Amino acid sequence: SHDKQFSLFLHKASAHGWKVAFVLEELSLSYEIVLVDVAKNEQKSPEFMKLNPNGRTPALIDHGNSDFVIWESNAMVQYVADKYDTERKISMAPGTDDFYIQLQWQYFQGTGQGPYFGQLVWFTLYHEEKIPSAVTRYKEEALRVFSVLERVLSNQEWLVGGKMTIADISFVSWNDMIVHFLDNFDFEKEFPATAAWHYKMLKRPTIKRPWDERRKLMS
Amino acid sequence: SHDKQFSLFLHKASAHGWKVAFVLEELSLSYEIVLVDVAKNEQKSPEFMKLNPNGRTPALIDHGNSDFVIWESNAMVQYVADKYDTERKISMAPGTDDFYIQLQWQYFQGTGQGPYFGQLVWFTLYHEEKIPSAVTRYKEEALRVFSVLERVLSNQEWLVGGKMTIADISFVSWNDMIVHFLDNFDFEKEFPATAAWHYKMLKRPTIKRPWDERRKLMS
Ligand SMILES: N[C@@H](CCC(=O)N[C@@H](CSSC[C@H](NC(=O)CC[C@H](N)C(=O)O)C(=O)NCC(=O)O)C(=O)NCC(=O)O)C(=O)O
Repeated sequence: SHDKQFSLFLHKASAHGWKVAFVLEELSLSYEIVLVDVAKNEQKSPEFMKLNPNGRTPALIDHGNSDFVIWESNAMVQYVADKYDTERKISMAPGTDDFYIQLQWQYFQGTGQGPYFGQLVWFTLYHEEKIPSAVTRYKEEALRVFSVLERVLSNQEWLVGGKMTIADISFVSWNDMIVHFLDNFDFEKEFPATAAWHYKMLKRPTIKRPWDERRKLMS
Repeated sequence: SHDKQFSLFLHKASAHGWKVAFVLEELSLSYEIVLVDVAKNEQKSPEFMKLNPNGRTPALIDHGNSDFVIWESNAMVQYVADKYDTERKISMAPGTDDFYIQLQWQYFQGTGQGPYFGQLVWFTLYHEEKIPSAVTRYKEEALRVFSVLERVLSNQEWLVGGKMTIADISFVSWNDMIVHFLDNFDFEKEFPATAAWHYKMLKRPTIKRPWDERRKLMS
């Protein structure tokens, strides 16, 4: 293996693993990405399923913590943040009321943005029958998810606590992947405040290089 | 309008608010079910969006925390299990590594079970045209979720800590609902560990009470 504190197993095409990569980079935590070859169904391999019985990437092993294994990308984020962000540069303090709001937005991301964007992708590209009513249903719902973000981000700087947190960050990877799936999408034209919020973050070198590494791999 | 500690807004045919209802029951907390009618599109009214900008049930108001507002059913559950369950009857210690294994499972529930269960129900009843293949896709997926739980509960009686936790509890309402959207489905024969695990919890009068009330308000 390596000497890194974290082993982060991802599918290169996925939004989820790179989101943990962002959070890792923001926190100056050492980590080593291990590609899972989903094309070969390595994610359904017994080796991988010892890490995550769900058999879907990502999974994280914290070697700096007794080789502690954990999956579900949102929880990976929370774990890494609650534990290693002592000075709370990009997280709300545990136990405080803001922490649970932060948590709400992370659920909005993982339950609301994730699954729905994914269905839109599914029916655009991968579903075995071309169904416009289904593609339409999730196109609509992805737009609706921008509107929800715009509803807040046009009134406040960040999702929670007057600063950029892991809650804001969670949304970046999918938000950037989803645009190809939307008809003539003009992000700053259609959702001005959410666009600025997305680009501000994606501009950060701690988020720029991981996503740059993603881009090189996908080509 | 009332004098209980919580104002739980939910829609009756939804798994989510009842998931929070169970926990409020388990924690010996008073609360007032405020019905928000989805058939009436009441989740999209100015007043409920003042509480949840996503315009989706459920949402929580803690009158013991100065009318605190929070949504995302799993984020709500996490708030009250953390702020109240001090004896830790049905929670892990906030700060322990078990806590984040318990969070992982709630995310699997929130992101994995809910959305795919939800899309099964949708293409069966509410989608504007009838698509066997879409119905077939979420059936498959829903069954897959069961095999994930089963792979786990056949080797340990609980998800985390050797105790019943909000991790386990949060699967209950969706698991009881989905069974009728599967053809020729025999829970025990198909997923024996999960079957027993589910039913067990569903016996608990803590759990059995609000779920009984969901039955009447659905007659
Ligand atoms: N992650 C969120 C999930 C919240 C959630 O799913 N809320 C639902 C509960 S209503 S229950 C599920 C609801 N069903 C319906 O809207 C069908 C009801 C019928 N059309 C009628 O006439 O009442 C639904 O959203 N189906 C689509 C899907 O599941 O993807 C809701 O508010 N839906 C209203 C809306 O989204 O506008 C949480 O846990 O809090």
